Amino acid sequence: MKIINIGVLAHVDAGKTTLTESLLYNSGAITELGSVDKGTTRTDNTLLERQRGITIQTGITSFQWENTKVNIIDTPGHMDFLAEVYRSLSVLDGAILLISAKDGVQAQTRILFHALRKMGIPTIFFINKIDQNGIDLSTVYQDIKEKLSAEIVIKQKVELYPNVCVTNFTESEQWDTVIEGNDDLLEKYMSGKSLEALELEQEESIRFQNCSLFPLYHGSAKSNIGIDNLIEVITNKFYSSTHRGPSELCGNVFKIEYTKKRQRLAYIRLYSGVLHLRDSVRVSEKEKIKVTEMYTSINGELCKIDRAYSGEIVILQNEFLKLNSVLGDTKLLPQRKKIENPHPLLQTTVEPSKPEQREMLLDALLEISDSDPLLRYYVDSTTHEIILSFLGKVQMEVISALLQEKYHVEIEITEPTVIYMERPLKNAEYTIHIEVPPNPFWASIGLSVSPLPLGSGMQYESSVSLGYLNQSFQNAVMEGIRYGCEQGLYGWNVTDCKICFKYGLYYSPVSTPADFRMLAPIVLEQVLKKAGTELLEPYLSFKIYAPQEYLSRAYNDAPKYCANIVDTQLKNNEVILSGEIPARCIQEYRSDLTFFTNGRSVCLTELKGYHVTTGEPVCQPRRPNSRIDKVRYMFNKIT
Amino acid sequence: AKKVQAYVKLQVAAGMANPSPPVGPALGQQGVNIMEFCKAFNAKTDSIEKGLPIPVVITVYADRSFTFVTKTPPAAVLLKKAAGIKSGSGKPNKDKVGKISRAQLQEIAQTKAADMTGADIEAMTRSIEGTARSMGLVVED
Amino acid sequence: VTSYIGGEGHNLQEHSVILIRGGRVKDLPGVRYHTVRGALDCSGVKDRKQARSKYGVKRPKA
Amino acid sequence: TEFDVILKAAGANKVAVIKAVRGATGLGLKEAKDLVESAPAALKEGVSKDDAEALKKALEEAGAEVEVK
Repeated sequence: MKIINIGVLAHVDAGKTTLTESLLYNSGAITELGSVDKGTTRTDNTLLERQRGITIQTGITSFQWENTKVNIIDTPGHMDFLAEVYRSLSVLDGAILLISAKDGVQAQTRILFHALRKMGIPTIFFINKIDQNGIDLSTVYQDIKEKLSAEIVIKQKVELYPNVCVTNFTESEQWDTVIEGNDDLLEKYMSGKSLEALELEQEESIRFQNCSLFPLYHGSAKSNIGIDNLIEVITNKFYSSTHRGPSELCGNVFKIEYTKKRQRLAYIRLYSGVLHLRDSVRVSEKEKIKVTEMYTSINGELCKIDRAYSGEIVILQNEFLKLNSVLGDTKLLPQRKKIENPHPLLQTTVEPSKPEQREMLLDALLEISDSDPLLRYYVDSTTHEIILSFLGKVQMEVISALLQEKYHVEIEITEPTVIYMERPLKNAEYTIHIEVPPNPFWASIGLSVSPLPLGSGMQYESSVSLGYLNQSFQNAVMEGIRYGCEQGLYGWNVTDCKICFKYGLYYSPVSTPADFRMLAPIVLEQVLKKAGTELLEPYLSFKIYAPQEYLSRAYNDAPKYCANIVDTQLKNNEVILSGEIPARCIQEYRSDLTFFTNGRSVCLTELKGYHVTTGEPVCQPRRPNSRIDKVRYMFNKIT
Repeated sequence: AKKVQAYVKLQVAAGMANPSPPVGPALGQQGVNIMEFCKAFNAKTDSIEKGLPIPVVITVYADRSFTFVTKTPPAAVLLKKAAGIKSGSGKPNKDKVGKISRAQLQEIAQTKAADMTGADIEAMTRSIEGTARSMGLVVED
Repeated sequence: VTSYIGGEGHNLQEHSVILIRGGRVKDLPGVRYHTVRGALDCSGVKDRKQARSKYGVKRPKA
Repeated sequence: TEFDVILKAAGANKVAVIKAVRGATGLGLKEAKDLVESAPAALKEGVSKDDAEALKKALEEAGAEVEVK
């Protein structure tokens, strides 16, 4: 009935997604333009995609061949925001990564190729750009064996030259080592003698289900040799569609984009059954939600359909649609996923332009959450500085390019909040006075902050004896001291607090529990002035993996990095070392592994250790504080 | 007798099982495991006194482990318990930090002779005693 | 309008679209309205019990 | 420590010999099968007797013959 969706793992800008556009011509026409060099249609979809030389997100197009459906989508391999391509693995169990012809498969694709093993679905390599000089017709293909780390072998191979043979092979005599692993095929090898290669295709069909080796492929699509006959193998090599219709219908959402003409359309594949048009269905919200409209995503143009087939995937409008929401409930599938292993890939500010027009840009930030699911943001800072969870360099250009088209706003930020945690330098005597020298409230206490070891945090104790300590009013002294830990004299947040309060004379007829709370904040800004200020910065550790041959080049980055050297151990050809550098400069460390690593760089860390301290000048971030009672009286204390 | 390959003579006190703040990555710079420098490093340390920094050959080979032959601790750290003061140089000729004598330092010299290369014990006496002159120590002849 | 924020604290910051109900606060000048806690992005006050229909707080699961 | 590891015959369990020879040099199953037709032939040369004794003793579990050298 149906057919599994084809892959599109064009890692390292392999342009294998552009080879998919050639597949639409092979499945054509009977009426189509046939594609063109550059951009170019090929289901480009959103504006400013092909103009950028690569799509901002993975697409999809309708297709068919061999009397079977053959949906596919590409590429998602650019950059940079590759986690989004990880959401497309749920769209189809198939794979068809295009290894590069230059030194074997690109190393950045090896990360997407190793991620395919976690999918548990089969995949196959393809000789993209075979009709080019310097191609590894016999040398670079061996590099796919060392990078595959298995025993996959091509079903055919040729060298050219104008010739592009493919069916002439392949793997005579020595080929068929994968059959040796089959419990049935290994018994036929014990019998000896020659046998038909179709006989070994049954045992290879069992191993293909386990995805034990990438199916063979060769020939660049530009040469128009083998780019069509190799596509026939995707029809037979691909796993059959799990047709049924027995009900009840079930599925799950896959991806969605806020098209300007949409304005919304959360497409999702049907895991089982089928949904009749204009009929209610179950959802994760626990309420009724009929699909008022739905259509298959044809490569040449959108097309409506009265009901999706079982196992099909097609866009459909809705009032709401949470990501990964059950169409049943519920889907029963399990797999591993990650956003390229990075909780926050170098957050950058993006404050919108204009004192008021920037605010409408904030709502477009909710529209970034309607796009790729690997995205987050929150205005934790008191200035409400933007802090997007998106990472990577070129991936930010799509988020910035989207602001120039989908919206009308833009911003430039990168330094972020300094994250200072200033601490007092030393303990000193202090007191709020007694009686009314004096200013409100008349209640006072003599704060006596003291130094503390770094990372100990704030502390306080009720030194005063009862009942002058106050069983209830004394607690405001601590709650009022906390108000003075929100910022030091330089505006840096309080750290290493140790205010052991002692003397606290007070008059009963006029004393109040807010009166002590108010004089308590002045004890913390006066006792902090005797501290002389002590700026400190976090220095969380940041482990990273680099190749040993480049590991000597990573020691040069050490002198530029503010971090000090740390223990590390090699791991075969891979290498790693335990660093520890400050967060103010840690965001620039990612740029260093993308260059000196040669693309092999990888790292990870997390905030820790409040202690730090560094020069110079002891700059502080204003301002603290405002919009509080009796704040103008703290200005009188300066003189 | 293969020449230079990867061997080095750097590790702190022998009683410090599995060091890391001192040596750390330097011993792990090759393919040798960090576990190799405590489970086997102490196999010869237990034979003699613990805590004495004794250099040892680390000729790494591709075959996982490596051959090694223990040597003799340096005379600099030897001039502590046997010299009383834990200090050394810094102020050599400017003032006398301490002094021993030839009757005792020569008596220790032949214990190190298994590693020293000398035609005669007297020739190896002043070459060791002359190292304490760099410390500002004045030997009592 | 400059409607007052009812309940104990709020998650609101800068923008955050919220529903607005009427009624003068009889205390702050210039204010004749109240914010509808528990509506839209305006989350309700934490750990409310009595009179929880106001501020939009839900009946506890325990 | 350079004894030969010649294999006089794959034995009644010739299929099991294809796994012990394949893991003996990383040779392919196709070449590991033509080598069974190349018998008698050395499986290794110059190898330590401690290693070849394991690959030979494994041949004893398959019922196959072996010839030390």
